[PDB]
Amino acid sequence: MQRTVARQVALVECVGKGRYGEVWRGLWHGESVAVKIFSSRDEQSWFRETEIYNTVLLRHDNILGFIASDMTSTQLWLITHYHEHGSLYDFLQRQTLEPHLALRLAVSAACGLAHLHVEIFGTQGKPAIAHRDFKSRNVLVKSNLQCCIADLGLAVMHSQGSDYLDIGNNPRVGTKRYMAPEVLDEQIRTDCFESYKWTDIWAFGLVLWEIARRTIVNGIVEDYRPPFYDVVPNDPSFEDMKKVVCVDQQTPTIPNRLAADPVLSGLAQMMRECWYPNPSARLTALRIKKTLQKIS
Ligand SMILES: c1ccc2c(-c3cnn4cc(-c5ccc(N6CCNCC6)cc5)cnc34)ccnc2c1
Repeated sequence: MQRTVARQVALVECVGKGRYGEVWRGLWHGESVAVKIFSSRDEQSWFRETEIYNTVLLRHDNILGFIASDMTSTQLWLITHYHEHGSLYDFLQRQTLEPHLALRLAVSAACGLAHLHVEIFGTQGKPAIAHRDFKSRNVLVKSNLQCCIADLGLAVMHSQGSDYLDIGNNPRVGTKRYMAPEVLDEQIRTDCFESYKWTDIWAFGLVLWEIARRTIVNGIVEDYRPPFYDVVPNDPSFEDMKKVVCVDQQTPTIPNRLAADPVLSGLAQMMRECWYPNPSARLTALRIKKTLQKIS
């Protein structure tokens, strides 16, 4: 029972606030936990995330660990492992990355996404899962400087066995800054599971860029900026993104000094292969994972 794990947790510090609700650092029997208190406008994300975490055997180093879910005037809680560095967004804000570290975050993030995407058969297996809101804010950085993916509120699942896409009822859509061209065009086939995987991949490419920008080479490193920082305002409208990504056919600038290296020459090419306009031309998460370790 998750009931009393919510009852004993003491809330100590609010480490995040937004339209999704709030995230707090909490103490439970000496150890630190994260407690996400959802906003009224995002109740359906709590439901979907509660269903998936209770229903799917998902535990993995590179996926945020689940502890409990509670309905504790009305308020919905999700209690999980706590990670001090916060999100990849937060980490990339303050820290610069040695090439080795850039690859470590990149590979571990790719492990998380591959694990989500790939169906594992058998009693201890899991259906194929697509995230649908992959972004640097929804990836945490652990103590060992490896990533793990969070926020399954919009996830969609599918088995090879039964072809009907398990979709929730959430009105929420993907974060606009990260939406693929086919989502902004509304040309995506919403009854095909592979489509949703291909939008995760697009978004993944954008996260690589964010890591790349913050990586040290020849003692050059840029300050943190989000993807498309040079073409859209802070909370880009769908229409702002539609114009940039579909009409103007823009993709983030690949550092014009991205190819003057061995280990970070490939990252540039891999970035390109997440951003192909035709979704089926894109690399799969498994192929990205493999390439990443293939080059260590
Ligand atoms: C998406 C992402 C995360 C979660 C989480 C979640 C789990 N852990 N965690 C930690 C932070 C966090 C901690 C500390 C900091 N700082 C300390 C270092 N300096 C920068 C500010 C910043 C951020 C935020 N969210 C979470 C729980 C539930 N749903 C999620 C959905």
